[PDB]
Amino acid sequence: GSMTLVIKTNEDLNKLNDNIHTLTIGANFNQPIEHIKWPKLLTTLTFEWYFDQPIENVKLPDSLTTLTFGYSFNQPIEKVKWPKTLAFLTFGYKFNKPIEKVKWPDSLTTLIFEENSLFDQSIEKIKWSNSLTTLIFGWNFNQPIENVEWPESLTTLVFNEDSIFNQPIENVKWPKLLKTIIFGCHFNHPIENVKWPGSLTTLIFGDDFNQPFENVILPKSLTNLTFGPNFNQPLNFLPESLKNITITTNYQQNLYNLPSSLNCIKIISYKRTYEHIVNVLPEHLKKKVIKI
Amino acid sequence: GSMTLVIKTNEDLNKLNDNIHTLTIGANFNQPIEHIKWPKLLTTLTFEWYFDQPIENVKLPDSLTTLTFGYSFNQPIEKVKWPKTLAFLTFGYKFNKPIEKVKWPDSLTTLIFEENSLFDQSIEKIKWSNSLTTLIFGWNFNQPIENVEWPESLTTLVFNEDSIFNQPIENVKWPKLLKTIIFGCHFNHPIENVKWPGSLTTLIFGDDFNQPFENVILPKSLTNLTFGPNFNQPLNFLPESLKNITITTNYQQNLYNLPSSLNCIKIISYKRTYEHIVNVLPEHLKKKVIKI
Repeated sequence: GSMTLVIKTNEDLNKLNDNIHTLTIGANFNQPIEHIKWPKLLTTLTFEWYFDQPIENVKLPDSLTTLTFGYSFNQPIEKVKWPKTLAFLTFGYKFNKPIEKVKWPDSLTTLIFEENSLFDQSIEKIKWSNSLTTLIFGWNFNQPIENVEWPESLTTLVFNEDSIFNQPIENVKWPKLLKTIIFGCHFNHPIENVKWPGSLTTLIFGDDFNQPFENVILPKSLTNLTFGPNFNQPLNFLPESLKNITITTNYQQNLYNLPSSLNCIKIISYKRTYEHIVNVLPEHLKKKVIKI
Repeated sequence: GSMTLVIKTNEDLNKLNDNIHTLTIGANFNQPIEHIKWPKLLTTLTFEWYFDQPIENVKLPDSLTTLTFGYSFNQPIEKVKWPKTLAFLTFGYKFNKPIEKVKWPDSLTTLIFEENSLFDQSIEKIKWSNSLTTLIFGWNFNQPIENVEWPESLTTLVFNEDSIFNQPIENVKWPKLLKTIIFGCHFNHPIENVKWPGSLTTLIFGDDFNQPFENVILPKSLTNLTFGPNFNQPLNFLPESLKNITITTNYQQNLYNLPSSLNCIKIISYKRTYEHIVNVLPEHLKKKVIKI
């Protein structure tokens, strides 16, 4: 007897019962759900492309460990009674609604936004789940984080490589267990007055990031450090416990004061810049340049 | 009244008559055509992929202005009686036969080889039609041209950007009205003693081209000059007529001597190399560097 179900038609609603632990909705159209009786032992629920219906007054089974929202979903969620055992939550492309007053279940460990998520709302007043370990943002998120109470359970914080996030972070208070921080394309802010968590092992910067490292100090635990095409600042005071570094061919600074023991140095070959040609040009012709 | 036909089968030959001005031999048709009576006012003829049959003993109508050969066509043509009004001839990929005794009709203006044409035969003894204006070579053509009798009607000479053509050209007799010369990837020979035509407006060089321009004089008619990635020679005596120039980011020379009256200086960015960061790296760490 079957325990998985994909309700494509309106006919398939007669097919759901309490033996269904895996459910999929919204394959072909925005199926309304306000008056559906959910299976008592539902473990996974996936909302497909077309689904967009309010949920603030829908009681999902507390059995639900995994919930995925689809392309079209965009509704307020600050009023929702989340399942008690929800651990994994994924949000779709079109969802952009305030969550600053949401009541997370303390069982949530992973929160992921879609790669190109429209999500751009303030989060400085949020109460994170005490079990949150992984938080992944999308393309369009750009809000300050200097006054966010990160839970001590947080180990991984990731922005999409094409994130437009660019805010000051010098007054951020990181948790003591945060292992991985990954910034995106647009982040370029001073980091001299940042106290990184002593448990930090992986730190990744993006394209636009180019800041000085003369008054910076990194944790003794740092082992993986990557840089972007625009980073052209000297590296003298890197921690001697560093293991892997990554830089680009746009880097034109001396590397005599780098730590030993580095088991990998990755250089990323990028398309070269133009200054070395424009500088050796006649002044009256520098305005006549086309950069391809 | 249909005046257009595509022949795919032996049966379709019965659809031939004198009303057909546009004829196409189907992709799968590979049959002898020595005994075909061709439409009297045939204007355009196209052979598709699989056609490979002798044509020396075929008399195509004199009204045929546009003629095209397909992928598989590879047959001797030096004995062919070409139409009195042929203007546009195209050869396919697999065509590779001598053309030095061809007897072109004086109406031929345009001769094109397919992009990857295997055509590689000497042409120094050829008699060009007095109306040839545009001649385009393919990939594999590499034969001397210094002793070629070019017709004074030739305006455009092009090698494919991937051409393996690499021969001396310092003794070539360029026609007076030649206006566009484009060289391919592999051309790399001195041009110090080349007498460029006084009507030349466009000259393009390819990737491998790296020859000095100290003792070079270009016409006061030249407007467009292009160089490739390997070009790293100083440019101190370009004509004051030049309007557009193209270079790459691999150009490590000063350009203070560029002409005024330039309207556009195109700089193409290429993938940078790694040595400029390795030669400034701690000696004991250079071993473990990984290049991507």
